[PDB]
Amino acid sequence: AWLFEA
Amino acid sequence: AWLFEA
Amino acid sequence: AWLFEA
Amino acid sequence: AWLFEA
Amino acid sequence: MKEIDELTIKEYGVDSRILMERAGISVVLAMEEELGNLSDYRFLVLCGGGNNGGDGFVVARNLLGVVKDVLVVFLGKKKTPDCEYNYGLYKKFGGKVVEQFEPSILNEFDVVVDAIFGTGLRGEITGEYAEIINLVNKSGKVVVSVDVPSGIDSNTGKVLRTAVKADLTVTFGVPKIGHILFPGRDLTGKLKVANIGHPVHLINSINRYVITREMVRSLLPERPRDSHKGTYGKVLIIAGSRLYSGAPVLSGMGSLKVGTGLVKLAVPFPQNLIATSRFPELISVPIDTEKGFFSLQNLQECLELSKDVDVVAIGPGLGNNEHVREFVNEFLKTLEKPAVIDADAINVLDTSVLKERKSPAVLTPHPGEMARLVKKTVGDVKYNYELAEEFAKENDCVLVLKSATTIVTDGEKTLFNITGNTGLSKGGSGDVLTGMIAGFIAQGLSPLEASTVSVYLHGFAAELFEQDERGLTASELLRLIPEAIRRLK
Amino acid sequence: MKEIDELTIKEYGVDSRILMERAGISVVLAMEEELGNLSDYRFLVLCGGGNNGGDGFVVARNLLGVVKDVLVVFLGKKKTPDCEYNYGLYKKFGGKVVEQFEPSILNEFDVVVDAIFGTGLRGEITGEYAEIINLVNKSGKVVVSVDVPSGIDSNTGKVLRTAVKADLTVTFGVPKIGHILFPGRDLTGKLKVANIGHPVHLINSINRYVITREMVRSLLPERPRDSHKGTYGKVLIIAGSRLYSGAPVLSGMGSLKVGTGLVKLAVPFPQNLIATSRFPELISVPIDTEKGFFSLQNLQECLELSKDVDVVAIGPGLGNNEHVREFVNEFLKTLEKPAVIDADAINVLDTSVLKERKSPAVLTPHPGEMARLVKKTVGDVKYNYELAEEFAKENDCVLVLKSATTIVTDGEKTLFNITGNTGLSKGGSGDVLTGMIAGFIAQGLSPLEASTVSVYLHGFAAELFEQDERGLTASELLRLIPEAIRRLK
Amino acid sequence: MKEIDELTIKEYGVDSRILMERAGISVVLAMEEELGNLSDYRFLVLCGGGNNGGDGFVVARNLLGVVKDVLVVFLGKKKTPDCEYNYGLYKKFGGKVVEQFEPSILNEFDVVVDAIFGTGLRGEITGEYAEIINLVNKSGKVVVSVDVPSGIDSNTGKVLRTAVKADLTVTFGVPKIGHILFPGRDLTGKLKVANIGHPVHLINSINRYVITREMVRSLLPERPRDSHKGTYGKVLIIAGSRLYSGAPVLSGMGSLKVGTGLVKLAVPFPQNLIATSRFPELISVPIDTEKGFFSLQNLQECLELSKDVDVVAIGPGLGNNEHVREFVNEFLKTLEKPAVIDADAINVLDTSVLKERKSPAVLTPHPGEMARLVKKTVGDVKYNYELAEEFAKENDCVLVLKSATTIVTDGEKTLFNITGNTGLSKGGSGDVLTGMIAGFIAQGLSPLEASTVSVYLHGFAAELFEQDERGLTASELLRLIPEAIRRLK
Ligand SMILES: Nc1ncnc2c1ncn2[C@@H]1O[C@H](COP(=O)(O)OP(=O)(O)OC[C@H]2O[C@@H](O)[C@H](O)[C@@H]2O)[C@@H](O)[C@H]1O
Ligand SMILES: Nc1ncnc2c1ncn2[C@@H]1O[C@H](COP(=O)(O)OP(=O)(O)OC[C@H]2O[C@@H](O)[C@H](O)[C@@H]2O)[C@@H](O)[C@H]1O
Ligand SMILES: Nc1ncnc2c1ncn2[C@@H]1O[C@H](COP(=O)(O)OP(=O)(O)OC[C@H]2O[C@@H](O)[C@H](O)[C@@H]2O)[C@@H](O)[C@H]1O
Ligand SMILES: [K+]
Ligand SMILES: [K+]
Ligand SMILES: [K+]
Ligand SMILES: [Mg+2]
Ligand SMILES: [Mg+2]
Ligand SMILES: [Mg+2]
Repeated sequence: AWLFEA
Repeated sequence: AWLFEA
Repeated sequence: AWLFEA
Repeated sequence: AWLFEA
Repeated sequence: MKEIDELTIKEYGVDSRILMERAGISVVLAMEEELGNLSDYRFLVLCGGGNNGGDGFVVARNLLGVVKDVLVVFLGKKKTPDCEYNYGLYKKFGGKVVEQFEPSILNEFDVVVDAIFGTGLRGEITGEYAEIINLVNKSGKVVVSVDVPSGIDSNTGKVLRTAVKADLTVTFGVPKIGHILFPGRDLTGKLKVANIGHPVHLINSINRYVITREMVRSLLPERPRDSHKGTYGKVLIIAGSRLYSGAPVLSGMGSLKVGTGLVKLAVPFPQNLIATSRFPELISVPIDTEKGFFSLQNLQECLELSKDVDVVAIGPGLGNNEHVREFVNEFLKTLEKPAVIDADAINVLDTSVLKERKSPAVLTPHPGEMARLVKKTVGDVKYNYELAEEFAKENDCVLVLKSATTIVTDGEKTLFNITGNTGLSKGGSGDVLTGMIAGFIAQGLSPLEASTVSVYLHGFAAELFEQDERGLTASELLRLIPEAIRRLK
Repeated sequence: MKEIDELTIKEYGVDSRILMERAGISVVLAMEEELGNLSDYRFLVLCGGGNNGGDGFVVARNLLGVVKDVLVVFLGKKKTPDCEYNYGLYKKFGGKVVEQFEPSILNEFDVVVDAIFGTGLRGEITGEYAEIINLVNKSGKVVVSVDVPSGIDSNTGKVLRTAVKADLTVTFGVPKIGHILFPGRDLTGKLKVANIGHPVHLINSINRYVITREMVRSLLPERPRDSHKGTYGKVLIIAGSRLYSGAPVLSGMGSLKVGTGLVKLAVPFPQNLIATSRFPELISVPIDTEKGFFSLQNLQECLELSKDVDVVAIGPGLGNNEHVREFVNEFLKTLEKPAVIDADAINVLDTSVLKERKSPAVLTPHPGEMARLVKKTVGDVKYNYELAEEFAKENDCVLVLKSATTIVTDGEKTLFNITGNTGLSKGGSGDVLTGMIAGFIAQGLSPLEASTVSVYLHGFAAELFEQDERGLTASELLRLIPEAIRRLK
Repeated sequence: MKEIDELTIKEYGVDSRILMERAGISVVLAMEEELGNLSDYRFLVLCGGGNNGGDGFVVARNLLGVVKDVLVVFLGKKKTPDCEYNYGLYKKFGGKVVEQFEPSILNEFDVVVDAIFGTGLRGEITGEYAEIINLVNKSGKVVVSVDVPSGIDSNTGKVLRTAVKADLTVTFGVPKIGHILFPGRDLTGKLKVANIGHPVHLINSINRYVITREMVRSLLPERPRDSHKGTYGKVLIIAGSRLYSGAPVLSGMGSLKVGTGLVKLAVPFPQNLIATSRFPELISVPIDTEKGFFSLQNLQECLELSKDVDVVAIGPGLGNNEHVREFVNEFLKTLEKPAVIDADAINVLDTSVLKERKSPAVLTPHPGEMARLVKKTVGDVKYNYELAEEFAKENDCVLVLKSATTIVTDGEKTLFNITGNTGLSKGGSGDVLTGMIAGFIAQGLSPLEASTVSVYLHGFAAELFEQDERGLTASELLRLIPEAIRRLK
């Protein structure tokens, strides 16, 4: 979750 | 596949 | 068995 | 592998 | 295929004996794949005097030393050069031939290889030929037919007095029409098509094909994500009467289940209300009729409704009286949209109307309707693909002649469908197929492509029914269509 | 987002090079997550002269020494400071750049990283830019686009002459409108949104959002155990005609399946009986009409029926003639309840009526209906969120502009829905959505919240269909709604 | 690594702030991988005034808005430029710093990020620094150390008065010696090595490595199918005495289990019979001795036995008296084969003999034996890799200094082994390792390669013991070696 949102 | 088709 | 032996 | 080695 | 053999030998230069060797070994490999290890079986090889028999001698010679017992019964009088050559090999290899048999000969064998007649069959089978074939058929042994079961006419599928019933048929190059049409299709049992070394270009040039899963897959239209119902076409179904209120609903849902965007029914009032009580997705326009049947008084309303659609299906449940006949023919004469013409619209059709139409048409008769349409007997038209081709060509249409094997033709190209089962032998299944074809035309497939995809998917859906096929109904068939589509890809 | 970058640099003090480094590494991590171990792939990095290209140089430099091969094709003329700086690093690290390419260059590479143009795209792509993009698109290689696929306008989703088709797009901070609207949404492939170090407060301040599962989850109303049907509201649906008897049933069940307590239909007699024959849970009030369509003669009965409900939906299947127009407009002028206005009620709507209504409204046009409503072309209104916002603001309503990506706006806040598939591209699906919105308003959600939850759930239900999407029908969609709701929590 | 940072900044041109940003984010990603979703944890970030602290400020800033709570305790006086810059960012982002703490501050936090001291640690930790570190260590919170746990000297692994005990340490570029040697290795907890953007060429140039599975895998010799025992070498083991009859058996099987073709023991009679009663595969030559110990009277027989082998191992269980000393030194002076010198052969070794040998040698002391060999204390030699390197270089040998982390060096190249567990802390395990090294030399590996593969495999075999490690014995260790080998490939 910290780096990417889908 | 080379010899037979069904 | 008819065509190949291993 | 790109970011971390263990 | 006879031209294909001749060209492969005479122009490409493949020795006829090489083709025959390849034929025979392909039968051995096929049998191994079907029976497992062959070394414990005893084989009875029945050889005619032709090249079918020659194929049989290759089979027999190749089993020598490797199985428990081989015997050839040679039933011919004379032998062709390649049969004689291969008989010669069988015998140099230590093979036993006999030229007579006793009814009891089947006793000491487990597998019968049927190399009596192939594509060279001419006329009825009688005499010793018939009696050995009837003995084989009573024997309960495993039967493997070389090329075509002996006694099937390979151009028609008809039984010439008597024929072998095979568990396995191994054919060479391409399936023959007689493995595809009944009764031949039934006697063929499981069909394997062997590559025996013909140039692929020759095999691919054959003009009459079986509809396969891969063909249907590549015809299914695309579903681009940025789309809306208009992307997927609009169908009008003109159908039903006070007698036949169910047909419109089955045709309409048939169109929806194959992915059509909008489907409208025109059905006599109040029978139109039946459709939306079952499926409220459908639009079911009430048509005011004098006596519960379409007539000329509804011509103008139907042409109006037709202006806003891509295809019109007409006929299921219309009834057949003179007022329906007048309406159907004036409508089709004036309609400038593709038409799918079924059922009672076929029964009242004036075929002169088809010739003068500039727009395309698909006709979907069962043999009773085709017989009435061309003024012949059911027996003369059933499985008569050449008659279907002539009709399609002369009337500038696609003809879909329904039966256990369905023929789809535009007069140039002819396709055979072999999906389905006897659950479709029940009222309503035809009405579904009509909607399916209209639906695929609306989505942009040619009438021929639409018919090809629909007959395949319609039969495949029937096969996906979970319980006994005889209990399948049209409503259940509809529910299975989207599963058929998913399995296709 | 351009303001967001500028503020992060100029006021928060984050070096622009740090943002660019973070951008580039996030692309490497994204590719690893998608492709697995990168060490066996060969990478072709296509870099423009802008900051998109600068991001690309960071990608390339970070793959040096760790993958099988990297090559940069630099296609720009000049370089921005950060692009130049990162080009400089790539080269000090031992990187190979070339400034020309041969159609064959794609040969020796497995992955193309597309860093040609991002948000800086202006005007049509031509020349070498276009030709390399068309070569990439024909190459069948894996394509990873930096920020936005080059050639998509990131504010509209439109293709500026030609555009890259990506397998994976990695965007920074927030999704751009051009990943959300088509065709851009299609070319984006799989979208990953990377955090590159913007203050979260700036990211959260963006005024146009994608509707997510978490947002919809927190909007779903509560179901307290001590409740009864009145807890969950009452809907009146004014819908149907003698031509369109199905629409009311689909709208009514749409309200029931989202948890509404009581749903009443007003439908012309006898078409009202259709609804309860299918779903006897529905109340379907017969309206006496002269010719099968609502008219002023039914105004008083409908206002009466409206007094006892929390919301009224109007329009599906009403037909569009002058008597319907007179009825719809006088009704809405007098109705002092929230109104959900759809379909033919939109086609006959006098927008002056909307302005004078004190009660709220949601309008639910597809682009054809929106085009007719504002007297523009379908092409001018389709995906035109600024036009939707203006309309919503000027008419004091919520506008739900339906399409593969649906826009939901009240003029201030705008939400984009990306659930659904092409099974909804079929008559009836709209009628279901109308009932859903009315239903959620009845349960106490604002018109905007109701519309937000409903468009998400309506599309998600379609995705839960078990067979091929093209066979989905509205009736099946209804059955899937409660499963969509369960999956949401 | 300090030179590596300087070169990356000053010559390659990477902004020091970019390296620091990369450091900090790699800590966030590492923590996420270890703790799962970070959004529910509260973080206490302890920052010194140096660049370790600057890394810490990047960590803290990047958690802002995304986790439940962050607080920085800044414990330094002054700040380096990059620490100050990143402190500045943390604060512009809305971060809370405090410069004092109460013992109770650990109360309201779940995770402690230790960014107090990294490689810049100099001298003992005292004062507030010590007290916060002792509070952290008593707190039972999850501890994540930036680069090295604060208080470990990163060049030696020694604790400078007090040190942080971490659950997770994230280090940059390469592991430091202080994560590899104890006590530092113990305080490091789980070590992740993050790539922060150094040119790979610089990272790869580091001259002191951890022995990895991949390195050992690529060193394992080939087993070509057309081979025989001579392909795989011959070992002579000169070992044992009337006091120590077991050592020869463990060394001999150690050679056999790593794939050596023929192994011969020379052991005083009757103790030689012990070996073949246990393992009849071994050849165990009886040596006639006066009193049960090797002496000069056996010199000639041992040189004779040595002529037909590829390597000689000597020392396990020999005993240490003057006659053994005379024998061992005259033997090694005359032996012109690689020698593996262990145990009592080390205790009596005259190091002048090593210098004059033209043939190679590997010495395998534990720290007690190394201490006696160079006339220093156990404390001075334990983990003293620079002393090991000097000794190896001056005596032209490979030195294998055994301990929980084993050092393998030839004076130029130094490798650290981290496989194994405390089941090897028991008599006999050393004797096995001696045989393993001799075995691999016999199969054609260099003395350094042989030692590298053997220390890894010897420790890995111990880890494969199925029950509690403290019950592992040398005999069981032997049985596990071929499983260790299989797992390596
Ligand atoms: N054994 C079978 N195997 C495979 N397919 C079959 C089988 N039996 C029938 N079918 C298929 O089922 C469909 C039946 O279509 P129709 O013969 O038109 O039958 P039906 O649905 O009863 O027709 C409905 C009505 O319309 C008019 O033809 C007539 O008034 C009839 O009552 C065709 O596609 C046909 O190929
Ligand atoms: N490819 C797609 N992907 C996702 N969603 C889609 C897609 N295609 C359609 N949808 C959704 O399906 C719904 C279709 O709504 P309508 O366009 O109103 O279609 P429909 O149900 O056919 O309308 C019924 C009737 O009412 C009047 O508009 C008109 O008389 C029409 O016949 C919308 O929510 C739309 O976003
Ligand atoms: N905690 C540990 N973790 C990992 N490895 C360990 C650990 N403890 C011991 N080892 C390993 O076990 C082996 C022990 O070797 P030695 O110290 O030589 O111990 P040992 O087998 O008892 O020696 C046998 C005999 O020979 C002479 O040294 C002396 O006479 C001794 O009694 C070495 O490889 C060492 O690295
Ligand atoms: K035959
Ligand atoms: K791009
Ligand atoms: K630290
Ligand atoms: Mg029919
Ligand atoms: Mg609609
Ligand atoms: Mg020892």
